[PDB]
Amino acid sequence: DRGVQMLLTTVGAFAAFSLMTIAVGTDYWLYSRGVCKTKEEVMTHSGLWRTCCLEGNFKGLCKQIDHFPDTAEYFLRAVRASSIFPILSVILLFMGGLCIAASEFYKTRHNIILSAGIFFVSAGLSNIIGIIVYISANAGSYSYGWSFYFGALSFIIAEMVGVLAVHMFIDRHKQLRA
Amino acid sequence: DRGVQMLLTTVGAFAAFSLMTIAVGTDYWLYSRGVCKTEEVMTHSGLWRTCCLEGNFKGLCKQIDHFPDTAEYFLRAVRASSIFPILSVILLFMGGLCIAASEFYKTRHNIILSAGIFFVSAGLSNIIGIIVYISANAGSYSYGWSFYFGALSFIIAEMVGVLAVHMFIDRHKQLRA
Amino acid sequence: DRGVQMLLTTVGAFAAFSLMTIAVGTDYWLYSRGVCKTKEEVMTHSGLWRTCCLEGNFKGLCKQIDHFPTAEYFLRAVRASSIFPILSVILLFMGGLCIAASEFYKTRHNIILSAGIFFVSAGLSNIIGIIVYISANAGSYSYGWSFYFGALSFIIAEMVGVLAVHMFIDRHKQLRA
Amino acid sequence: DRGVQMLLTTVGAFAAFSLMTIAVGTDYWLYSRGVCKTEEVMTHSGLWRTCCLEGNFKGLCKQIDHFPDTAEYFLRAVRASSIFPILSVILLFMGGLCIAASEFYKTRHNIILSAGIFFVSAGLSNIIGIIVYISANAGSYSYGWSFYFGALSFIIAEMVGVLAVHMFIDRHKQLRA
Amino acid sequence: KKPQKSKPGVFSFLDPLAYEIWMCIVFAYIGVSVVLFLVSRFSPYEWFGIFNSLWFSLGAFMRQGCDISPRSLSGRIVGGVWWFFTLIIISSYTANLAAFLTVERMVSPIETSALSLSNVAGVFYILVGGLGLAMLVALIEFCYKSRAEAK
Amino acid sequence: KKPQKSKPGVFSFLDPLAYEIWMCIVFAYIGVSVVLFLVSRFSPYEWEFGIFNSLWFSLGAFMRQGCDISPRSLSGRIVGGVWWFFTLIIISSYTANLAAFLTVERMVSPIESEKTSALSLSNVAGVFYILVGGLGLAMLVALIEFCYKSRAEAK
Amino acid sequence: KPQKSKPGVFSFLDPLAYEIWMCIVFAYIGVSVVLFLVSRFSPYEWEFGIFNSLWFSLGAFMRQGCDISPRSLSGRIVGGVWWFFTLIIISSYTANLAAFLTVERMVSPIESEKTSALSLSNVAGVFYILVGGLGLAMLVALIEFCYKSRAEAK
Amino acid sequence: KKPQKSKPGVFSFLDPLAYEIWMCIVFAYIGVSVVLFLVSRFSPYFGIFNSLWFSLGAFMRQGCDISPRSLSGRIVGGVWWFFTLIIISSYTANLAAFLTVERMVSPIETSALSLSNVAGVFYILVGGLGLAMLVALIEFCYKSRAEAK
Ligand SMILES: CCCCCCCC/C=C/CCCCCCCC(=O)OC[C@H](O)CO
Ligand SMILES: CCCCCCCC/C=C/CCCCCCCC(=O)OC[C@H](O)CO
Ligand SMILES: CCCCCCCC/C=C\CCCCCCCC(=O)OC[C@H](O)CO
Ligand SMILES: CCCCCCCC/C=C\CCCCCCCC(=O)OC[C@H](O)CO
Ligand SMILES: CCCCCCCCCCCCCCCC(=O)O
Ligand SMILES: CCCCCCCCCCCCCCCC(=O)O
Ligand SMILES: CCCCCCCCCCCCCCCC(=O)O
Ligand SMILES: CCCCCCCCCCCCCCCC(=O)O
Ligand SMILES: CCCCCCCCCCCCCCCC(=O)O
Ligand SMILES: CCCCCCCCCCCCCCCC(=O)O
Repeated sequence: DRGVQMLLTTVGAFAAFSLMTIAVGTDYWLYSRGVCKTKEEVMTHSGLWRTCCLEGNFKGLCKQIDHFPDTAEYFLRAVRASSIFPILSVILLFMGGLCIAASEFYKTRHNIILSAGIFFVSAGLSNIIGIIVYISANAGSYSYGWSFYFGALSFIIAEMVGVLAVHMFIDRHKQLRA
Repeated sequence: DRGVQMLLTTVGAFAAFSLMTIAVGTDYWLYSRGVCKTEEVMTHSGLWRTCCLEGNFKGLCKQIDHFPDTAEYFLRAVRASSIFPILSVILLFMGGLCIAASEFYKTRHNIILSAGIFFVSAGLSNIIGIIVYISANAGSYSYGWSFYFGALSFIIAEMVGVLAVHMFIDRHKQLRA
Repeated sequence: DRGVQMLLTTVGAFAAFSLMTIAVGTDYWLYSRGVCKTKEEVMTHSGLWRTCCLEGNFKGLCKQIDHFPTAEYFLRAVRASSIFPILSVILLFMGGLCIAASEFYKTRHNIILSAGIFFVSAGLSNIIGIIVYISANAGSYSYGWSFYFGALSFIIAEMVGVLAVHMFIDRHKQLRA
Repeated sequence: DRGVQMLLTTVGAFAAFSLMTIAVGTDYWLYSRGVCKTEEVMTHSGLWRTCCLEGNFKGLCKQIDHFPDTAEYFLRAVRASSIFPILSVILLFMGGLCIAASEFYKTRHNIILSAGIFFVSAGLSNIIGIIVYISANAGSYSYGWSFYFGALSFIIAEMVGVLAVHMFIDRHKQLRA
Repeated sequence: KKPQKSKPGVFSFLDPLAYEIWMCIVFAYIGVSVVLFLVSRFSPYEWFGIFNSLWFSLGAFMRQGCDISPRSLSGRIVGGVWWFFTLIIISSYTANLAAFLTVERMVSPIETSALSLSNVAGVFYILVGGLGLAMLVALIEFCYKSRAEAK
Repeated sequence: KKPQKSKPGVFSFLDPLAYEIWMCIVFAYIGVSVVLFLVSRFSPYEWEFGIFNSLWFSLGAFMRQGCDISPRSLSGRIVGGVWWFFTLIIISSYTANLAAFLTVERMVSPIESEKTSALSLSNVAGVFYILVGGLGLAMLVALIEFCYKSRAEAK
Repeated sequence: KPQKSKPGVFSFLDPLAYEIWMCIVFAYIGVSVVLFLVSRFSPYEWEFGIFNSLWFSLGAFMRQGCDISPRSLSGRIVGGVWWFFTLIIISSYTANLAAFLTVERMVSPIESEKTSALSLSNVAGVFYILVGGLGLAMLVALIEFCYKSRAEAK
Repeated sequence: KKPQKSKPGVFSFLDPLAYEIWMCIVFAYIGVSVVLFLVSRFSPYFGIFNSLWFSLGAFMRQGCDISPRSLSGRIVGGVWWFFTLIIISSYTANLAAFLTVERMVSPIETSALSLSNVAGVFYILVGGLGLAMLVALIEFCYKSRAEAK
């Protein structure tokens, strides 16, 4: 039904945005074995921005990861240094949320729901590129933390919500043809 | 040609059940070369008892010692208790029971579907059992006629399942007329 | 047109039969580096039956191949005998007979089909024979012209088989119109 | 639309012809470290003349000697005489003539078809020329703008052939209707 | 020490590719299916649903089914790049498996060859599990429909 | 004597996979075909996968050959997808292990107490024997069907 | 010491020389064009257009779909040789990649074991191409939709 | 002696399999096509050209327009599919063996595949395109003449 579909789209959009925002701000992406603070190797957090230390003589200390301690490698290093792709995923999810909010008001436009669908799909694609860039940048034991999987779950939910938005727009234009 | 179909399916169900039961109970699954009850001599090992021949005291034989990374423990457990061959036997029994009850309380033509489902599931259980058996054997040799009785039970069970489903389809076809 | 198809089938059948018979008879299957006769090394014909010396101390001496000195034994049996090339010749002969009897004792319309089946089967027999030959030999060299006569026989036999089947189809078509 | 298409095919034909003619003429096919007119120095080699650059006597050009198995000899011949690039140029010229003659004799549509076949054939000749060129070179380096002019000529020739065939189909649809 | 013959993992058929490659293959599959669905069925001026998009993408990855292919430019772009991706990834899987087996075969210590059922048993488990799941789903749908008749 | 290289046996094209893998492949084939047939056509609410067409589908999926028909149901698609995955793994693994065999020859002594060569016809003769045997069998089956249907035409 | 390198993006093209890739593209265009010509040029038989010929060729190479197969003699000749070409080239790609991954040969830039699983770093480029293609597809679809919407107003 | 790098043959792409395997492949292809045609059309109760096409596409692991529907046709198709799978796998495996062994050869003390290695397949391709164009034009001229003058 239309009401249930719209509610489920809105809830999914909010969930995806919240998950991606948490992931891009929290620090538990990679349980590697690095250095807490330098200039003895122990376990670490190593998020997207700050590599907090754990299980060492001093815990909880965080330093900004040393991005830039080969132009092909330089561009990847730059793209990982910022999180243009994770951040862009967050922005696109936010803009999709704005579109869905404008759906209820100022309605009968029928092209803002399409916009929401396009934004959610694009957010998913941005997220996947971000994940690949991140995993590639760390190839130079380990494990992935819950913030990484929050990013992944965000991707899946964003794709589902995009499907819902596109399907919902198709109905409007079917109704608007009957 | 209905009527002969019922006889053929009943015969097949009985044959599959008997073959699988014989296979489980009998112990000629593997002609290895190991130690009899506690020199290496041949043995007709089975699902339960690794049993001796062509030895000093041939014919005296024991229960296989299954046990000496949770995956190894779980596979050893699943192979110790022949849950999958036994489940195959049970499902073949239930399938045969449904086919028998297809005479009583007739006109349902919905339990014979259950018969088909049971036979198919028995075949799937049987294949999983074979795979676990062979996998656990890897923790010269040959396979005995008990192994092939299990395999033949699988084939006949699948054929009988196809017949049962076909009969259910034909029954609903007649009903829809 | 229909009139020429019989000529093409018959002449192709004769060509295939002649080529296969020549190949089975002649000795230029394999230009190997062999022994002219035992108890040093020179180029040799090594046909299907007799290996014959050339470019040697006494050029022209021809001897029988010593095929012999369990799968290998059976292959030796099938190769020493030429059951498959010989069977190809027989089947081509029977196909030719069927084509000939197409006119005399006419209107049977299954004799033409038999001709087609015989020619196709002769092709298949020929290929099996070639594979057996090549497998038996190995374990430089070159292949003579009798070998390629066999190969060309295969190709022509398959073409003639296709023509025969096509002619049978056309009859049973007219018949229904 | 129509009317534009003839102009576009004409322009494309001229562009392809000019590019391929320049490419066959000029000598920046390959940047390699060879020897100038007869140490090492960068040498823009072409189809005909290997010539010296960034040296004491840059701008001195020498005719390439394409010679010191039969395949090697024939490849050396086919590459020495740039028969395939030249044939590409000739076919592009003939295609241009066919397109030009289209405006006259317009009642006959097989001349706009011929134009398409010539352009497509020119593309195929170009491909074979590139393959022989690279292969002969193979029996650090880089490719210069002449090589890529040949490549772009191939692309445009294929596009123009597509357009020529497309307009032949229209012309024959109007007369079908 | 004794050579200590290795026991292969159940899901050892995944070894040729890193875990992150499998993960990203699944994400790419979802993305491709969704985008194919969107570009194919989204413009009034046309009316591959989502389920058919998913099926199409799977059988491209498995180098299998070819039931229906996109006919539009956008659908064809998506299909073509997914076919490229699939070709590279499957070729790479086979090549790295061959590397694994070849290297493991030329090890010579200080002084059977065929592939055993243990090396692939996990794929059989997945197969039979999938057959069971399929039967369950079919029966669930049948029970649903049989209970959905007006009484 | 030094363990010289063995002459390739007829049916050596099966050597990359253990006998048990082949046997279980055949069992899996039968099971998949039967389950696809069951799921595709058992509910009266569905009323092209009969048992024979299910078997054909499964065979051609294994040999990565044609399709001709694809399940359209959820459940039939589950079955097809797992069979496709299985096929991909098993065929890839066959090719990989054969490459391993051909790359490194590994001789072993029968008792204990390099510029690689083109495959010869001896290495695949078995598959040719099977092919021609299958062609003969196909012809035989066709002729039996025709003779039978001809007798049915008599009466 | 040479110290085996970190694999580059677009290293999935390494098994075949740059010239093979270039000539594959040329052969693809040639095949597509000739299939289109030899199928839609006779008025004496007026599906294989220019975009359906290109699609056929693409899918034949990627060992993928088959919407249509040429039914004429000439189209079948073209299809058959393109199929042969594809089989050889793809087999050769897989074989040479296997050779690369089996034996590592580090090269000294100047002169005068355990076979790890394959990491996301040496297939990353194919992922980037995939997502770029998805973005491009979405863009093209939206452009077509905007164009159709504006035209429909009149 | 100097290394003397060996030029790959134009048709070196056929090297993984012996000459006799290629010969027997062609014989097998003709046999399969003919038997498929007979067991499919012979009963009054897949023509030759369509059967040849089916077999060709089966071998190149490629096309799939139509497939046999009868028992006999399906037996023929099944054995041909098995044969194809074994032969193609064996070709790829032996090519990999060739390249791996050639890559581990150390002399006394790029690696990509060059256009020279696959040149013959390009020659065949373009030859086939030329032949196709010629066949098309011959048919078209014949059809133009065929109309009652
Ligand atoms: C619409 C389509 C219908 C559905 C089509 C379904 C077919 C696809 C299934 C593929 C295999 C899936 C299972 C993959 C195996 C997972 C095993 C695994 O993850 O192993 C863990 C390992 O121990 C390390 O963590
Ligand atoms: C429904 C339509 C029917 C289509 C049917 C198509 C057939 C496809 C399979 C053919 C290979 C089967 C033959 C395999 C023979 C194996 C040889 C063997 O048994 O090995 C010998 C021995 O065990 C070791 O020495
Ligand atoms: C008819 C409509 C079909 C639509 C088209 C579908 C897509 C085609 C498939 C694959 C594209 C592959 C693109 C390959 C990109 C190569 C990148 C590259 O070459 O970069 C490496 C660099 O040169 C090293 O230094
Ligand atoms: C019914 C439709 C028919 C479609 C028809 C198109 C199919 C063409 C396929 C492959 C051609 C391969 C040609 C093989 C040529 C190789 C010959 C060769 O070179 O052999 C001599 C060798 O070089 C000495 O060393
Ligand atoms: C086509 C759909 C396929 C989906 C398959 C889902 C399988 C999920 C298994 C996840 C295992 C994750 C292992 C964690 C490893 C780690 O990071 O330590
Ligand atoms: C259908 C796919 C199209 C292919 C797209 C190709 C884009 C990359 C081209 C890179 C060219 C690099 C120039 C090499 C320089 C040289 O050595 O001459
Ligand atoms: C869509 C194609 C099917 C593939 C889906 C497979 C998903 C596998 C998920 C990851 C598990 C394998 C990783 C191994 C972990 C380890 O090294 O211990
Ligand atoms: C998809 C179903 C059929 C596929 C073809 C499978 C071939 C079956 C072979 C079974 C017996 C194999 C015997 C090999 C072991 C040995 O040589 O001792
Ligand atoms: C069916 C034709 C398309 C197939 C896909 C081919 C796409 C690859 C083309 C890339 C161009 C060559 C550049 C890579 C080589 C290099 O720079 O080392
Ligand atoms: C169904 C057709 C399959 C493809 C056929 C490929 C062409 C093979 C023709 C025989 C070529 C012989 C090559 C070996 C040459 C030699 O070493 O003397």
